[PDB]
Amino acid sequence: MQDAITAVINTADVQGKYLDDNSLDKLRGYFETGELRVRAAATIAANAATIIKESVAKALLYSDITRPGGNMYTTRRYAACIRDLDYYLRYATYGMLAGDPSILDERVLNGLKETYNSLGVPIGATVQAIQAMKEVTASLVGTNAGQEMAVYFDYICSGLS
Amino acid sequence: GYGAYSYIT
Amino acid sequence: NQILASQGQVSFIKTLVNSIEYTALFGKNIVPYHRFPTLPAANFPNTQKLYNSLLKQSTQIIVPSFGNSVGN
Amino acid sequence: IPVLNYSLSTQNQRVYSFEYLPNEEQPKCYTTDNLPAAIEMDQIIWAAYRQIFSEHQLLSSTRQPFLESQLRFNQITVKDFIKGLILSDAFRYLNYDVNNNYRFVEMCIQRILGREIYNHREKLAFAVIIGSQGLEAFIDLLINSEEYEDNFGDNMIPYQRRRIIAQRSKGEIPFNLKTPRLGKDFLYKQGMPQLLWAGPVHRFRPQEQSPKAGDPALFLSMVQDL
Amino acid sequence: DKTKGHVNQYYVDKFRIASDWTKGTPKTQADAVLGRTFKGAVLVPTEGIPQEFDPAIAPRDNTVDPDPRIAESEGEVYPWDINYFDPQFLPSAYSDVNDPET
Amino acid sequence: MKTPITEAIASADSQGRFLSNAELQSITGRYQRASASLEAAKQLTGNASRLITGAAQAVYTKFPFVTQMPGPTYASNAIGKAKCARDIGYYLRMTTYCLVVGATGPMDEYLVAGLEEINRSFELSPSWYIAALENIKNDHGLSGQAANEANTYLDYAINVLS
Amino acid sequence: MKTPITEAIASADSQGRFLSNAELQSITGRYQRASASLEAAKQLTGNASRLITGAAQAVYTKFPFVTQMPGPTYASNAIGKAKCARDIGYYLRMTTYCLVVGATGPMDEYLVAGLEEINRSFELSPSWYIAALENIKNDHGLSGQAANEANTYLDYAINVLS
Amino acid sequence: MKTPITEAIASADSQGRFLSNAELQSITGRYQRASASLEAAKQLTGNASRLITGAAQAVYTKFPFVTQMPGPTYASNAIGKAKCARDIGYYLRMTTYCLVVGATGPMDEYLVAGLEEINRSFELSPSWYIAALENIKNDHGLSGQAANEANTYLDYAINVLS
Amino acid sequence: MLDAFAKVVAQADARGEFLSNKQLNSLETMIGEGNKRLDIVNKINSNASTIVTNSARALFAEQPQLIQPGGNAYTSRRMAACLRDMEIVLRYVSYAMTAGDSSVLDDRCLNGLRETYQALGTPGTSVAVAIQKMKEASIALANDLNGVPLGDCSSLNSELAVYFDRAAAAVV
Amino acid sequence: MLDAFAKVVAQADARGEFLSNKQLNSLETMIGEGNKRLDIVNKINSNASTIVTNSARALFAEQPQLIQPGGNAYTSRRMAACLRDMEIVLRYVSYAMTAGDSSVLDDRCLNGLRETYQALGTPGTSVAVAIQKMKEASIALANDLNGVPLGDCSSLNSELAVYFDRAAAAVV
Amino acid sequence: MLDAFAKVVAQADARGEFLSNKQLNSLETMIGEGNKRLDIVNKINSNASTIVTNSARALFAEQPQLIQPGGNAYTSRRMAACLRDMEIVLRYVSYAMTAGDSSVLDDRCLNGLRETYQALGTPGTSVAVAIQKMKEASIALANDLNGVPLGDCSSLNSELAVYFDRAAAAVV
Ligand SMILES: C=CC1=C(C)[C@@H](Cc2[nH]c(/C=C3N=C(/C=C4\NC(=O)[C@H](C)[C@H]4CC)C(C)=C\3CCC(=O)O)c(CCC(=O)O)c2C)NC1=O
Ligand SMILES: C=CC1=C(C)[C@@H](Cc2[nH]c(/C=C3N=C(/C=C4\NC(=O)[C@H](C)[C@H]4CC)C(C)=C\3CCC(=O)O)c(CCC(=O)O)c2C)NC1=O
Ligand SMILES: C=CC1=C(C)[C@@H](Cc2[nH]c(/C=C3N=C(/C=C4\NC(=O)[C@H](C)[C@H]4CC)C(C)=C\3CCC(=O)O)c(CCC(=O)O)c2C)NC1=O
Ligand SMILES: C=CC1=C(C)[C@@H](Cc2[nH]c(/C=C3N=C(/C=C4\NC(=O)[C@H](C)[C@H]4CC)C(C)=C\3CCC(=O)O)c(CCC(=O)O)c2C)NC1=O
Ligand SMILES: C=CC1=C(C)[C@@H](Cc2[nH]c(/C=C3N=C(/C=C4\NC(=O)[C@H](C)[C@H]4CC)C(C)=C\3CCC(=O)O)c(CCC(=O)O)c2C)NC1=O
Ligand SMILES: C=CC1=C(C)[C@@H](Cc2[nH]c(/C=C3N=C(/C=C4\NC(=O)[C@H](C)[C@H]4CC)C(C)=C\3CCC(=O)O)c(CCC(=O)O)c2C)NC1=O
Ligand SMILES: C=CC1=C(C)[C@@H](Cc2[nH]c(/C=C3N=C(/C=C4\NC(=O)[C@H](C)[C@H]4CC)C(C)=C\3CCC(=O)O)c(CCC(=O)O)c2C)NC1=O
Ligand SMILES: C=CC1=C(C)[C@@H](Cc2[nH]c(/C=C3N=C(/C=C4\NC(=O)[C@H](C)[C@H]4CC)C(C)=C\3CCC(=O)O)c(CCC(=O)O)c2C)NC1=O
Ligand SMILES: C=CC1=C(C)[C@@H](Cc2[nH]c(/C=C3N=C(/C=C4\NC(=O)[C@H](C)[C@H]4CC)C(C)=C\3CCC(=O)O)c(CCC(=O)O)c2C)NC1=O
Ligand SMILES: CCC1=C(C)/C(=C/C2=NC(=C\c3[nH]c(/C=C4\NC(=O)[C@H](C)[C@H]4CC)c(C)c3CCC(=O)O)/C(CCC(=O)O)=C2C)NC1=O
Ligand SMILES: CCC1=C(C)/C(=C/C2=NC(=C\c3[nH]c(/C=C4\NC(=O)[C@H](C)[C@H]4CC)c(C)c3CCC(=O)O)/C(CCC(=O)O)=C2C)NC1=O
Repeated sequence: MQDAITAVINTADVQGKYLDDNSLDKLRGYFETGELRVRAAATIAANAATIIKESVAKALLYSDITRPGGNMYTTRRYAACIRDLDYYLRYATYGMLAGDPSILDERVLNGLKETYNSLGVPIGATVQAIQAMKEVTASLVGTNAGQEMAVYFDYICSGLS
Repeated sequence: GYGAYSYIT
Repeated sequence: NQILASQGQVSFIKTLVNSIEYTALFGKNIVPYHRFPTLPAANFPNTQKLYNSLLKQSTQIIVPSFGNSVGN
Repeated sequence: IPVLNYSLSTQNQRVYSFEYLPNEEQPKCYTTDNLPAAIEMDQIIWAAYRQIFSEHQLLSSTRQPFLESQLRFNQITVKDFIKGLILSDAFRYLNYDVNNNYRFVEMCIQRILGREIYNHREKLAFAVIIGSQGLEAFIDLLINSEEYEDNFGDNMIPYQRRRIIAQRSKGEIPFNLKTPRLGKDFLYKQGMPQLLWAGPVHRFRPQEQSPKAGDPALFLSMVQDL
Repeated sequence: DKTKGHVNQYYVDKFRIASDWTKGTPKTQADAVLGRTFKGAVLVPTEGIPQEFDPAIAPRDNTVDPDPRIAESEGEVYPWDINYFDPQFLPSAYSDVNDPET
Repeated sequence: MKTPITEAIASADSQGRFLSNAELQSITGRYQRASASLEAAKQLTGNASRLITGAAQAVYTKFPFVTQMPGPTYASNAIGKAKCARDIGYYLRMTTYCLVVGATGPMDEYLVAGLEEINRSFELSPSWYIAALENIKNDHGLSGQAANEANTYLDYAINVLS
Repeated sequence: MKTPITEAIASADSQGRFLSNAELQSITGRYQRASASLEAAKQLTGNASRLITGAAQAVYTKFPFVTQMPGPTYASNAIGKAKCARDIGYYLRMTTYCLVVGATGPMDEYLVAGLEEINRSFELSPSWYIAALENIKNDHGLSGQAANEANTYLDYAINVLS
Repeated sequence: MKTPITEAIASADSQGRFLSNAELQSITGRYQRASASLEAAKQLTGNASRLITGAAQAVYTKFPFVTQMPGPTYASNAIGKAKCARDIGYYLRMTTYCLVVGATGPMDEYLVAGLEEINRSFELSPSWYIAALENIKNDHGLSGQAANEANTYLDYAINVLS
Repeated sequence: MLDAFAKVVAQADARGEFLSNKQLNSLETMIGEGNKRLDIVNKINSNASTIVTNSARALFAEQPQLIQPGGNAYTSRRMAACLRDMEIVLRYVSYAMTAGDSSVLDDRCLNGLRETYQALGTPGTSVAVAIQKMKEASIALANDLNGVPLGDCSSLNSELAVYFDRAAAAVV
Repeated sequence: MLDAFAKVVAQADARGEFLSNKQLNSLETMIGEGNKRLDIVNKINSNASTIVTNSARALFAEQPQLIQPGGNAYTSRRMAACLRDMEIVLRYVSYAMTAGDSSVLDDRCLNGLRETYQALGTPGTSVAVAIQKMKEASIALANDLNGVPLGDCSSLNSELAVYFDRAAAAVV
Repeated sequence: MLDAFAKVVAQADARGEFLSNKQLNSLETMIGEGNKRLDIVNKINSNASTIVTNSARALFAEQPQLIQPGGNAYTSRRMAACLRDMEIVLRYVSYAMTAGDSSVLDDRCLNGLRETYQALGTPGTSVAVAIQKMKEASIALANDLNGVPLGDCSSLNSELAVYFDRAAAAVV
């Protein structure tokens, strides 16, 4: 993976140059937004369970999916579903706090579309669940940090779709 | 990694 | 998956090493080696897909999952 | 033995707040001085009752009838009405018996003088006196004190003072609403761990969903003609 | 596609009839009645003729705190109102990076 | 008596100011809705006795034990019936006073004040009078704005006795 | 809760003084009449269910339209009968609490306070509950001073709902 | 503390206005009688120990049972005598504070307020302290207007404990 | 407390300018809706006690644990207070319906009501269920074509639903 | 504010059931102890001023810091307040002795008394020393066999000691 | 509420000792300065309204957005409140000038004034600008040699500047 800092050292390194004023402006940008990211990751760390509960309650419950015939009908599949949501929340927090979505490229979105199209997981409903996590999470962390979290949830949704 | 080999660069 | 998600890699390696299988095959004094399993399903072919792959030859997963089995 | 000295705080109670023509937000000024016929007396009796007690309670059981009849015939002033009214057992069972001694002073000031307390240091001195001498001489002080005699006089029912500042409508929380009969501080010492907030009731029917821009319902505005 | 087509619940539905507003209210300005606002009020264009002033009078400043009366009249001061802004989410609540002692 | 003009004057008195344009507009509004109220007062006064006897008989049909029960409070005797159409008569006349005055002053003064002790101490159930007023509200036979007037004050009495 | 011990204590509190001989005599009087009160509480507790069903059936025999009337407030359904024995059960239990306490505290607090707005707002006539309490007073079957206890508190409830 | 300056300030505060010429004249009068007051404070401070021991011995000569009576309240022990000269020391020190302040504020606050419950609850007769203050008034040895100062405040303490 | 007109004027004075022609045209529209507004408030006040009583019966029919022992409304007294709170919230919804702006209702009714229901222990969520019931019943009476001239009333019903959603919003 | 009987009744209403025969037998026992209860309260009120004064003298004899200038009991005023507080706590122990339940004493006396002694600066631990002294003196008078017939009162003395331990518990 | 003399006496009672000769000599010095003190207070009160009005004109001349629309000083009303606030700041500085101690001014004027100007939204820093103006104007009148005999008053002017710096300290 890489954060914003590593990305700056990648560009400056791969040019062979040292750190010029542009790269220092990018690191100043990240170091200004750092505290906000920290407290956002603190809040999400606090209320993960309630994010997944409220987002499943908004997006998936009392529908064809949890009715019989639906993908989430058995208790095994319900638990696997909310497990999957937890991964999306956790790695979206890592992606927020790194400031670079390369983590989502390496450890989440790789082979996931082939996996869900293998098993039979509906992609539509997954995306709507992730967007429900985006609205609930933005409600917890506020406007600015909700924009940051939203970008990474939208990154995963753009990955599966 | 911090040093990565892109064909672009 | 549940082992990996629930705790991490440390539990996962402890369950691979401390399994019945690893103790039966290798015991205490044998380094693990490439083997060609015969009996269940696609084990022979899938290990042939694995060990014919070098390091970093593709990011694409050899065995993502198995097919849709009817029932539960 | 005299009362503790408590430093004064600043609030909306103490400024001229000059208005040549009274706003629309001043209190009704129920007063025995402009002379009430029967109804205009009934309003004073109920407006007293709301202020001393609350929006709730009242009803049938608590209401004190004989102080209404004596008041109508001019036997007691409105001040005395509020006095022997605060002393009534109905009020003692519904407010005094539940409250901690340092909170009750917090109610009484706010209903009798119409101002928030300056600081805790106020509350404590007053709190010591009621326990030492009872609820009686405590109310004797507040009513006989110059603050009360000046602002309300003998003939007028006490109300929140300068609740809203000029144009702004934020106001301050009304006292009935702001400090009800029970309190959290009392519940902590006679309670247990308390599960404070019930989760919002959840139903399969959403009954909450916002209407989108696309929906037909918004365009309900005109009949077939005009 | 936010609308619940893929995961389907019979109960969630468009507001086809005036009856049953009961089940929801609009949350944004775009979701609204034709002459209305997100809250129940008549739309006002909010543009008028500013009182002209003398050239000796100093001109108007754009970045002043909005008058306190204006915020309360829209209603945003109350916590229940949707648009409310929490005081904890202010940029003033942060340690500023430019300060030397921090 | 709580009348529109006098609530305007009492409001300006508690403000201590002259009559400003606000409450003058208030008395204007009373002077326009007064026409419909006066029509309604004319025709309730015109059909008074018919409405009272009809209203009483509505109470007897809705609660038949009232006729059957032997007691002083229940209309078994001729005396009980007399008191019954007496009381219904009270409510109908107070509605006409409120239509004439144009606010709820007369009913709030002459009638509503102190009613709980009467209906309590003489064991009068208010459901009876609710049934009577619903009959009067159904067959007063006004139409249009006058009907909105009479329904307004009748419904006010029902909300008090509710 | 208005109990004699606590009236003594509240009186001496509002006077700010120690407990004098007067209110000690008061608590003595409570401690003597207590015995007959506790016997009456034992036997009302013993015959509770019989008194509730007998009282309810007395209400239905005195007012038969209660069964006949189609409505939510009237005991036509099984639900209304369940609420009926529910309410009569409340009155009997509060009488036993007043017998145990030795004053009218539990009835004045849990029951009496705010009752007219309930019997008003839900259209409950008090005459029904008066008939129930008169049946409970007729067939509770106590004797002697215990009977004077139960008749005292039951008659108190009748005077409130009167 | 009731000081002349602060009575001026509190009076103008309760009137809500600026300091007018009246109370400025008041503070002037304090600033003039201050000189004799400070002389009196200096010489009471100078002869303090002598006044305390002489005053205590005056109390023992006037009331000899104080030494004779076996009790904690009576100065029979050495402890009792130490508390005796302690308390007379308190009165003399509060008089010197009042001389310095220029009004009766320190005695009214630190000493006089709540004194009846002390002299009651510990059974201290005030006549003892009265005798002590009369001895201090006899032999403080001031002269002129300073003597009128000290006799003023000492006599004030005697009128309070009277 | 402001009405719609006070609100328009107060904003225009906070900017300190005259009103435009467009604003006054919009106010002509508000007046033209004003008769219908008075009509809806007449329907709500004219049947208010049956709204409170019916919605209370439905409340206690849905959840039975507000009237049972240990329930907040179990005592006769506390039941009287319960029906009071429903009558009060209906009263301020009537006020804010006439005013056109919810400054009255935000000012007096719902200001620190949440922390009050904390301090009492009353479940605020159940109060939101009660306010939902009065919203449904009173909208159902507001749409009633009875004794009233014909037209369209959808915008005003939507306004009224907005007010009840403020109530149920701030009690929770 | 509750006695023993109000406590049993309030619990039995919170469950919403009538009382058993076992409960009423226990209440017969409480009444049979009731004369001894009145006797103890008569002894406490009959000698209350000497209790407060003597326990105060022992307090100032043990620690002399309070009486000294800058001590909390140094001013004449503050000494009067000190004797006040001792008298009040003894008054509510008299009340809770007659009631049989400590609801009066927990309600009025000891509810936020700790934070009061914080806000004044008075050491609450010294107040606990005072209440220990009133406990020792008043139990020593409660066990006195004087002008009163002979019997057993150990349970009631244990009860009284429980009340004083509530007081010294909650002032610290 | 204390003067200089009450402050010295209250300290001497908190230690619980007599006053020394050094203290009483210092008090003789304070009395000898007392005439000059009354003279300064006479000058301040004798020209107070021109102080408030002129410092207000200088305030609105420096920053015009207190009086600009959207400003705190926009309405006849709010302008009257601003002028009144300055008088009080000036009134309590007159009180604390006579007392010699700032106990009155810390007690009544500047106790929670900051959080009040938070709760209103009035910028307290602008109030500090106003109080700086009253300090400069009133010291400029206090140093005036007009109908008053000659001498030295630098310590008293420094004292007065200390009081205005308390005011501008605590409004921000
Ligand atoms: C209902 C219960 C109840 C209490 C328990 C008291 C508690 C209490 N004590 C004081 C106040 C006081 N309490 C004391 C008592 C003390 N003196 C000392 O030397 C000791 C440390 C301590 C006795 C053991 C003193 C001295 C004051 C006055 C303090 C002061 O003014 O400096 C006050 C402030 C009001 C007042 O001045 O009276 C209060 C609330 N009051 C109540 O209403
Ligand atoms: C100003 C308004 C006003 C009223 C509305 C009445 C209300 C009223 N009615 C009665 C009294 C009465 N009212 C009725 C009426 C009834 N008979 C029945 O069968 C029906 C249930 C009911 C008619 C619908 C009866 C029968 C009595 C006498 C009751 C009795 O003595 O038993 C009384 C007691 C005094 C009396 O005996 O007259 C009063 C105050 N009086 C007033 O002054
Ligand atoms: C603490 C004391 C206490 C009481 C005494 C009751 C009193 C009471 N009863 C009802 C309510 C009711 N009470 C009855 C009872 C009756 N059915 C009939 O046929 C008879 C006339 C009568 C029994 C003798 C009925 C039927 C209802 C429901 C009425 C309705 O919904 O129509 C209600 C409204 C709430 C509810 O629906 O439960 C209340 C407060 N509740 C209390 O909390
Ligand atoms: C601020 C002012 C102030 C006072 C004026 C004193 C007053 C005072 N004196 C005593 C207490 C006492 N005072 C005396 C004094 C007397 N011995 C005698 O022989 C004479 C009659 C008399 C001296 C003239 C004695 C002996 C005691 C102890 C009494 C005892 O314990 O029996 C006490 C009780 C506390 C204690 O034991 O110290 C108090 C409050 N204390 C104050 O804080
Ligand atoms: C003092 C009390 C008082 C009232 C109660 C009203 C009653 C009232 N409503 C209207 C007038 C009106 N009232 C309505 C209302 C309705 N729209 C519908 O869809 C429903 C059937 C109904 C609401 C429930 C409409 C639509 C009009 C205008 C009718 C039209 O012009 O076609 C008018 C004629 C004047 C006008 O146009 O405003 C009057 C007097 N006015 C008053 O002064
Ligand atoms: C100006 C506006 C205004 C309000 C909105 C009310 C709000 C309010 N309600 C109560 C008080 C109360 N409110 C209720 C109401 C409830 N019963 C339940 O079963 C439901 C959860 C809920 C009705 C939906 C009850 C039961 C009480 C009494 C609570 C108690 O004493 O246990 C109190 C405390 C004072 C009192 O006891 O009356 C207040 C301030 N009062 C006001 O002045
Ligand atoms: C109104 C106020 C009031 C009182 C204060 C009491 C006082 C009192 N106590 C007893 C009677 C009694 N009181 C006690 C109590 C005592 N047991 C002991 O070990 C201790 C010394 C003491 C408790 C501290 C005993 C034991 C008896 C019975 C004595 C006997 O019969 O020998 C009696 C005689 C009647 C009886 O036997 O009950 C009376 C009048 N009664 C009242 O009416
Ligand atoms: C009751 C109210 C009251 C007052 C207000 C004063 C006013 C006053 N001041 C002085 C007298 C004086 N006042 C001052 C004061 C001043 N020094 C300067 O540098 C400044 C111009 C000014 C302080 C701001 C001086 C210096 C004197 C002595 C003048 C001299 O002797 O030359 C005198 C003459 C008597 C004396 O010498 O003290 C009087 C009456 N006195 C009162 O009784
Ligand atoms: C006892 C001490 C005491 C005070 C110190 C004041 C403090 C104070 N000022 C205001 C209120 C006010 N104070 C000011 C003053 C200001 N105008 C500006 O341009 C400046 C920033 C500032 C003067 C330097 C204004 C303008 C208001 C009204 C604010 C408003 O309504 O918008 C209020 C609210 C009540 C009111 O409207 O009057 C209070 C408590 N009041 C007191 O009782
Ligand atoms: C065939 C195997 C199987 C089971 C059992 C199953 C249960 C299941 N229970 C659910 C909810 C629930 N289940 C309960 C159950 C209870 N509440 C209590 O207090 C009681 C102890 C208990 C009833 C006895 C409740 C309250 C909810 C909804 C909770 C909420 O949404 O807030 C949901 C959420 C969405 C939905 O129901 O459609 C599922 C999927 N699903 C399955 O596929
Ligand atoms: C972070 C790295 C990572 C991810 C993300 C991951 C996903 C993943 N999801 C799986 C299954 C599943 N996933 C779901 C998910 C859903 N069902 C629903 O209805 C919802 C709409 C939706 C979730 C939002 C369900 C029901 C299954 C179980 C299918 C089955 O085996 O029965 C499986 C098969 C293994 C198993 O759970 O039994 C994997 C491997 N695996 C990984 O290693």
